[PDB]
Amino acid sequence: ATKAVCVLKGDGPVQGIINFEQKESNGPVKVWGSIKRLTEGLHGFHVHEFGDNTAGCTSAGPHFNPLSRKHGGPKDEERHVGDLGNVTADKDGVADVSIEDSVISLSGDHCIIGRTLVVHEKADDLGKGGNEESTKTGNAGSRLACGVIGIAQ
Amino acid sequence: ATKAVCVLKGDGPVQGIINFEQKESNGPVKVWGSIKRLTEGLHGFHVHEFGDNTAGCTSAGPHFNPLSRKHGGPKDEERHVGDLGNVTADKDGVADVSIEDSVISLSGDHCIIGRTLVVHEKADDLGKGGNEESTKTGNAGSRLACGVIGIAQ
Ligand SMILES: [Cu+2]
Ligand SMILES: [Cu+2]
Ligand SMILES: [Zn+2]
Ligand SMILES: [Zn+2]
Repeated sequence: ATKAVCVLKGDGPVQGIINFEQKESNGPVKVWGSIKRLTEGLHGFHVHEFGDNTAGCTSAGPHFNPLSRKHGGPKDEERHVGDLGNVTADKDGVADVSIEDSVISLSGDHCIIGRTLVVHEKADDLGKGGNEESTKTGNAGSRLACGVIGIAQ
Repeated sequence: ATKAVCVLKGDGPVQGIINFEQKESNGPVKVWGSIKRLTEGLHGFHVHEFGDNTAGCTSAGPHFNPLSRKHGGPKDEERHVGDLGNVTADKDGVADVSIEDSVISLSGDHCIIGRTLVVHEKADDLGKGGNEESTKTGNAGSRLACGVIGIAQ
């Protein structure tokens, strides 16, 4: 079993802690935790390629996309490995994260350790937006908070 | 060449950016960077096991030691994988780091990606201090700043 943890922080008030657990196998990864001070509504949630936070969340690069596909939702056939969809913040700005994904991994190739998890400004349209940007970023907007995914015990 | 980067920050003014570069899977890793706001003198510099900073540098765990070896310096046969010795801060409190290590790696089992790089308050005795702590931590003291090592371009 492998565990990973990520502490999200940004230029503003958004902060949170997301845990990852991949039961003793190369099976699905369970992602869970919470993010606070988020505006009410949907927020794009993705794993970006670089675990470089030298210029904040901007240096994290594009979505992790080892297979060079187009952006999509988590349950779509075509998506970037790092496409985790949207998390939802309530009227209090708290987003409860509970995701189970079988595309990301905590080990080998589709490995997200040492990469950046980011929560966005707007909702991810899951590639259905009908414009150029939709198939790249899902039109999720700016990066509110991010963190480098590290190994945990 | 594989690259990684680490942004060091702590509950203090100590901060720095360290770059890692490894040409081949087997081969030395060059670590280059600089940290500032340090007190002039020697300061412990090690890779700790967990990339967990939920509780600051406190949650990074002990030195990365997959081989169950005792604490030492970079040139010692007997050393933890994460033992990078001392970093020297000058009168202005700036510590330039230019290390080449053959035990740490950005690939494989000794992989430091996703773990925490930490700069200590005191000098690291390189495990020659003659007491339990020396063979454990090198008596380097507090963790002033730290960061999770992530993938870079
Ligand atoms: Cu994103
Ligand atoms: Cu240490
Ligand atoms: Zn995407
Ligand atoms: Zn050590």
